[PDB]
Amino acid sequence: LSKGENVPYTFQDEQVRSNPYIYKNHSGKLVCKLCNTMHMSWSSVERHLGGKKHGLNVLRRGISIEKSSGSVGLAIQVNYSSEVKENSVDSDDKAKVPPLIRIVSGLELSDTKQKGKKFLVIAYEPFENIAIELPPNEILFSENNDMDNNNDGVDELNKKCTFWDAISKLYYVQ
Amino acid sequence: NTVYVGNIDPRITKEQLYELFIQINPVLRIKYPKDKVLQAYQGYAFIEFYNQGDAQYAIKIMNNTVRLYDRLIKVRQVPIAKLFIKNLADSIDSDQLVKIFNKFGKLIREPEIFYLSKLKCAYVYFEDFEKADLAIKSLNNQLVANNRITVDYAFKNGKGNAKYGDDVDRLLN
Amino acid sequence: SRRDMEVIKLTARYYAKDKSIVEQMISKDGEARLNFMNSSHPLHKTFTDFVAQYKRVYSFTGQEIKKSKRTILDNCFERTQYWEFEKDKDREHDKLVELCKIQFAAIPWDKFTQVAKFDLEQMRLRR
Amino acid sequence: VERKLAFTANERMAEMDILTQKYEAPAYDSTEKEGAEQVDMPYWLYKLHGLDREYRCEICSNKVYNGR
Amino acid sequence: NLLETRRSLLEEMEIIENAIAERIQRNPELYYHYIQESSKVFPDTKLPRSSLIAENKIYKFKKVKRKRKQIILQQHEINIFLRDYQEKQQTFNKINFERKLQQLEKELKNEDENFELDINSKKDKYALFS
Ligand SMILES: [Zn+2]
Ligand SMILES: [Zn+2]
Repeated sequence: LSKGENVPYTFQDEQVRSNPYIYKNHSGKLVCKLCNTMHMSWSSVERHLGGKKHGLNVLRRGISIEKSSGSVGLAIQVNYSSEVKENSVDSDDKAKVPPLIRIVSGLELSDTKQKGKKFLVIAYEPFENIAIELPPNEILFSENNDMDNNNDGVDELNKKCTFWDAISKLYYVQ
Repeated sequence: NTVYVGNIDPRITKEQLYELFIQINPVLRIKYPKDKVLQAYQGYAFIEFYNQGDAQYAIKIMNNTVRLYDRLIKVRQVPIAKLFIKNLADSIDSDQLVKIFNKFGKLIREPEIFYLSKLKCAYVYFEDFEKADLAIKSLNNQLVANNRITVDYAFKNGKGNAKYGDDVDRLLN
Repeated sequence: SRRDMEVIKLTARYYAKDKSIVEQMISKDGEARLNFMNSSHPLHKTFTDFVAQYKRVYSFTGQEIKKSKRTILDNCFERTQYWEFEKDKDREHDKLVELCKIQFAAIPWDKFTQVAKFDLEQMRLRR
Repeated sequence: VERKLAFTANERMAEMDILTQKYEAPAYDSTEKEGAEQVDMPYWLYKLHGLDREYRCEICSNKVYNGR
Repeated sequence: NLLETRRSLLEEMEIIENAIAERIQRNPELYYHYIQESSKVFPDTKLPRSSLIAENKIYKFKKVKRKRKQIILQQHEINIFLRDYQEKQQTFNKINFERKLQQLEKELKNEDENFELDINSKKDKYALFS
């Protein structure tokens, strides 16, 4: 009935769940943490999920989440796969989207130890992100390079100074 | 007796807060709100000391002093007469309103000019119901800037009840 | 603006035949009148237009245009078609851009893994 | 011809009205489209919880409160 | 200078073509209608895909259907436009040093005090046909 899935106890301090709600409390019985309902058997649970009140609680949680949350310059040459693994994924899912760059402040890190400098992060869907430290307060930060044409793409940075050789898979940034 | 605290790492625990702020002063209680949805704190707290002096001293000493996980902690501290007036002249500035109504009563706030229907109207805030009684007595249905103006009480049906006179009298006293 | 127009169009008339008479005039006279000759002066651009146009009139001099009604119509239809096509390209572009904005807004800029620390316009073409 | 011929009086009259209107009508209406191209509540809740029940407090502006 | 005249001519012709092309754009029927009839008079004439005709589209966008009176109107307007065009094309067919440069540039100094904004050559034409 359970489809062989292990439903962890409430106290086990979280393998991804199917429905991330139904638990077993400190006692034996089954619980739905949204609706705060106690169910005796897994069939009653499947009737709860197929019930109307659980849907209402899921939507109310949806709204509850959606309301809150002449100089010197640098040039980088990033190379990508040679049709080695990209042969299994070609379903026009952002495949047309080129790599993207953003300047991030080190004030926020997974470890939060030291900080105080910027990073020129570069990202592509499958591959892993990449960063480059920029101690200099400003370099190559130009002044109206082109003649003010407005296709924002992502931002002034990307259109202003990036090139994506998609035929060879080479991303240049300067 | 309670002080606000902000810019808190969600990784901070009530234990760590208590250990921090007991250095400054005895802390009666710490209300450090958690989101019970995510079991994740919101990054702010309320620290209630025993008296006011400890609260003020803690505000002075601990504001922008300490960095918890590089994050610099923040420590901070934490009914009147109204008249509707209709058919005003477009030549009447709010300051001219002030000069008009000051002789009648002292304004707790500034008047509010708004257009109904085209129709220039305003709300005038007096500190006294009796001074407003003077303003209505003299100014009601009176020609200013070559325009007849009407002065009455603003609706809430309007102000000027008996309980209104009593409790406004008390708030003044 | 009749003056400016007239001088632009005149220097454009001569500039269309020789290109040597103006380059001599500039050195002979020395007047801030022809300041539009440098690509710096905005009007210069429109100049590049006029000349081209005159250059065009020199194209079929000695040749008559014998377009018929039918043909003119067909042509205007094809032009319409073109405009529609261009419009479609613009649309598609807007779409792709939208996608990009979505993904950029939707990726973890905190998944850092750095290594080290520290003309494209003619390059964004093909040859 | 055959249609009009097979009409009644009222019918033929209304039809004529239509032809007339079509004749004396602006070629462009003030109500035409430009650039419309296609391609190709908890009711019982407040009574339970006690809300939406009018109540009054004298001390604050004789204010009204919708729930206890 | 004939160059200027012939220029203005080619430019006006361009303007007209652009106008009747904009028209054919907003409501393809204008051409379609016409073309269909033409089909049965001059058999050779190539006509668009039926789908285009029906959906009233030229490429991707299907345009709003217009009423008869307007279609005909614009067709007569385009008619006079094509008349103008034919005339200009005609006159054009019938129409088609340094010391002189400075010579004319000197006379261009004439009437310096002519305070007036002049934005009415291509705008009055573009406008004259839109
Ligand atoms: Zn549930
Ligand atoms: Zn109260």
